[PDB]
Amino acid sequence: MATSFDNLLYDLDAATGVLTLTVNRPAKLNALNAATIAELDTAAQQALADPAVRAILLTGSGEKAFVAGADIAELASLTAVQAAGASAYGQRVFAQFERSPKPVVAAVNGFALGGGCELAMACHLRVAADTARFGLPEVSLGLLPGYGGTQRLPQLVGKAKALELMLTADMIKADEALRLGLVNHVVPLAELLGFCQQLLAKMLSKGPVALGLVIECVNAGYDPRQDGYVAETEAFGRAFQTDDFKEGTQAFVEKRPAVFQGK
Amino acid sequence: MATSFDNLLYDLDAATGVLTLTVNRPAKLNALNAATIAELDTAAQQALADPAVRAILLTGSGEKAFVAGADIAELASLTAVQAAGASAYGQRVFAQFERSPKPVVAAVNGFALGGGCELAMACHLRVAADTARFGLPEVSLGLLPGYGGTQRLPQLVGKAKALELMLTADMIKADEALRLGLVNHVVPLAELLGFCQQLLAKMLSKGPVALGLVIECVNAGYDPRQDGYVAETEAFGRAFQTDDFKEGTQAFVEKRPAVFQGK
Amino acid sequence: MATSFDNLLYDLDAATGVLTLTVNRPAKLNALNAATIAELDTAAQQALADPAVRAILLTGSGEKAFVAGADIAELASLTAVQAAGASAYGQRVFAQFERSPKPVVAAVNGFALGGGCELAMACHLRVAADTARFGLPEVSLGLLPGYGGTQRLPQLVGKAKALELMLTADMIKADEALRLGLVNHVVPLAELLGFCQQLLAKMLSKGPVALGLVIECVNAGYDPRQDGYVAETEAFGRAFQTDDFKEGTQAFVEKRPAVFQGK
Repeated sequence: MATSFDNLLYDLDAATGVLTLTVNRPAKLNALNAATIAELDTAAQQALADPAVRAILLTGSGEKAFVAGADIAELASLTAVQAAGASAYGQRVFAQFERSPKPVVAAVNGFALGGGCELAMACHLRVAADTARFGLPEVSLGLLPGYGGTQRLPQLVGKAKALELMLTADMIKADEALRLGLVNHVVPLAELLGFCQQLLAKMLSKGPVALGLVIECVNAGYDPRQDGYVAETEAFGRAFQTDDFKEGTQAFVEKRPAVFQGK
Repeated sequence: MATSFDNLLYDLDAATGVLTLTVNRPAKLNALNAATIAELDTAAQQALADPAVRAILLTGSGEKAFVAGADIAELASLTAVQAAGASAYGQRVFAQFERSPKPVVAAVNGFALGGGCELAMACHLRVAADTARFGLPEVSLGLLPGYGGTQRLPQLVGKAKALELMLTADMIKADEALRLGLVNHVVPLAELLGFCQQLLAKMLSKGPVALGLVIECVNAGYDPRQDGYVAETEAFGRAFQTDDFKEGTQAFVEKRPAVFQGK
Repeated sequence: MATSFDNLLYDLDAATGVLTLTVNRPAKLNALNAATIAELDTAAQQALADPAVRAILLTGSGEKAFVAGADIAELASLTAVQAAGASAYGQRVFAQFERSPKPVVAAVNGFALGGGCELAMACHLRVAADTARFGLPEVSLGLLPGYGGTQRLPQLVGKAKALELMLTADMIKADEALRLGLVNHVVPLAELLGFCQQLLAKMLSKGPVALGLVIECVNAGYDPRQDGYVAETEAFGRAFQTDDFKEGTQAFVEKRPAVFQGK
């Protein structure tokens, strides 16, 4: 469980604290399979535990695919009970990115299909390249999205267009995804990584604890078992106690930059 | 079996499996009344129990209104008690279209107002003509939308624009509905039926059981009484124990067309 | 006294019934403080009790600001518990506008930041001036929104852009806010308070009991504890029991105008 993966690259930029996680099966269009999910799990677990990781930039190797579906031969080999288990597992692994108190941005450099679209939707923000494509083609196999897609797509583009995309299996381009709300920004592919780093810069100059509480409180709003207003009030007093608030307020009245430490 | 109706037209096309259901009161702009609601209840149940029915296309007769309001003089002759009951009934009836495992597409050919707007909103997809208009005028009469509009309009349009439409009783053009998310597509009235046929054709080439499982799963993300992710996991195992799934995966690896049977 | 506030202007037009509430601290850009927030409390309570108040228009003093932040010096002086209590109190006060049976429009004539952006978001509707700018820069201090902004901004803007705004502290113009759903309309500053009067005119011609019943029922669809369909059914029967509904219904049949009275 160190930093050595057969299907991912794990490049920590000690300097910015941004960790680039790259899905790295280029001859397979960065498709998912049992091993890659499990490595995603391990990678995510380690980044959350490492103080030097301040944020996560997720992406795919090459210029054609972010994550383009999954190994269908692997998938077909499972029984129904194992398939229910693989779905429960993929939901847990992806949810680890959604629930993470460190900002997680998906840099969509190509096809984001199926489990790959579902991976991108689990992150807090998406930035797509000119040439990016999205879609949930599971019904074309007599399947349905099993990694949260039936939950996350409606919350990003609404009920009607989530149904249309999941019922027709349509594949859309970056400009449509932008218009629907599936990605936050579209930019040329050559500019993709750099734009995301600028965007992470804008967040990594804010209170790290404050970042985590915001992500937590937004998540609570979308979970009917959680009360987001109560969580928000407790987060508010919690952030108030931190050294970073005492520092953030000093830097605001004195009009100097704030030095946040996560405390 | 008794598919003859005073106020509806039940034309099942036996090649495609598409049931066209037409509201047939063009002299009264297809308004709703106790009889029409009850026929839609009956037709929906027949549509959902007939294996020949693979999808539903809902439209208005006479190319001037989809469904424009409801027989208000009929409504006024009810006690407050019966009125609450008529509300529960109408919204139970509409929910049959929302919860239908067979895709339901509303082809809005003209005015969709009040209960007629709520009927359109209860379908999975809405395609509208250039000349269609949407609104919820119930406050004009000292009433409120009583067939799900206060719930479904926010889902499609966001809380803010939903409050506006229902508090101002504004009528809006199909261009404005397709911008807020209230319809998926706008076309000239003469292409409306042809467009809806192409769109239904995309879905009917997919796994019939998978379609219905998608609909069940985005529905559970919207009612707090159901988990959602757990629904998706149970539906994902369900898809795996179907003939259609073995066929879909084989057809994918062999790169050939898939022949789904709904099993 | 009756309408005697150090920080607010309580101007009630006795004809139309529009109460105009102006946060009045233009030297500090209408920044909130404990006194202003408590005064907005009593203003709201007073407005809901007064039968001559039929709507609320909320705005800021000058050309520069709507409500720009909060007195950070005052805030930093609280204990950790007192801050939590301030968050609890401020979401209670802002929810009075959200839950009001009387419609509440915010006219955002300039800067709407932090607390002020959260105050705008609690109102049913927002009309912006073209010079308006919005933001939640709490994370720049190591805080997070503590007046419901973590809950209401996703409702207005969706998860992805709510996260981006709260985590980047980006300021946006009314151009982008309209595009995102954060305001309903954009008009020139010169036209702003006139537009809102025209908009309040559409609602004040409708059944007053019915306006607050839609506001109840929309709110119930966002509360996971409530079940908005049941609440809509109870509202429909309660509407029937009012004289405005008999008035409203009689007037539609005998195709004539309608004089509502709110009872």
